[PDB]
Amino acid sequence: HHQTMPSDLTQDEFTQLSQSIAEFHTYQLGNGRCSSLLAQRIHAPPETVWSVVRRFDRPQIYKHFIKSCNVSEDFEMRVGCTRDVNVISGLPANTSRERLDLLDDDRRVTGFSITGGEHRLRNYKSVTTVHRFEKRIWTVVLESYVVDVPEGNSEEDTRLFADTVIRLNLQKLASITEAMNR
Ligand SMILES: O=S(=O)(NCc1ccccn1)c1ccc(Br)c2ccccc12
Ligand SMILES: [Br-]
Repeated sequence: HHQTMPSDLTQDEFTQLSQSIAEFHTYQLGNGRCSSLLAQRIHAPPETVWSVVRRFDRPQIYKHFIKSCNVSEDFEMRVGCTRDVNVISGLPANTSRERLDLLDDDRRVTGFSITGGEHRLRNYKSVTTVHRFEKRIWTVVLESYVVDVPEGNSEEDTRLFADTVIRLNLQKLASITEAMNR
C-alpha cells in the first residue's frame, strides 16, 4: 500500500478511463521530453463542463494568469485556428501562441499546441477530455500534455511547473461549473 497525490487518478477512476488514457493521454517520451496526466473530479454534469472546456477562444473563463487572449476576426473555432494569449505581468512567461489541434463535440475531446511565444514550454501539446461518472451524476476531467525539457532543467522541474498551472486551472474549472449547481 502506497501514497499518491490528488491529481493522480483513483483506482475506480482508472478502471473506467484506462481506454481514454490509452487513446488520448499518452505520448512518446524519451530524448529530453516529459509528459504528465492530471484528473479533476467535478460535481457538475459533463455537458456543462464540456461547454466551457471547448471554448478555445475564451480560455480566460477558467485558466488563470491570462491578461488577455486575442483571436482574429475571420476566426472560426475550428481545427488549425489560433489564439495569442498574453500572460499577466510578473510571471516567467509573457506571451503564448497556441493552435487548436482537436475538437470533437461527440467524444468531448480537445487539444492545443503551443507554437510558441515568449516562454520556456517548447512544443507543448495538450489534450483534455471530459467524462461521465455514475453510482447522483458527476464529471471527471483529464488533462495531459507533453513538452520539451529546457537545456539546464530537470524533467521533474518542468513537470512540477506545468502541473501547477494545469492543476489550478482545473480547480477554477471545477469551481465555476459547480457554482450554479441546481
Ligand atoms: O498562455 S497560457 O494560458 N497557456 C495555457 C497553458 C500553458 C502551459 C501549461 C498549461 N496551460 C499560459 C498560462 C500561464 C503560464 Br505560466 C504559461 C507559460 C507558458 C505558456 C503559456 C502559459
Ligand atoms: Br516559461
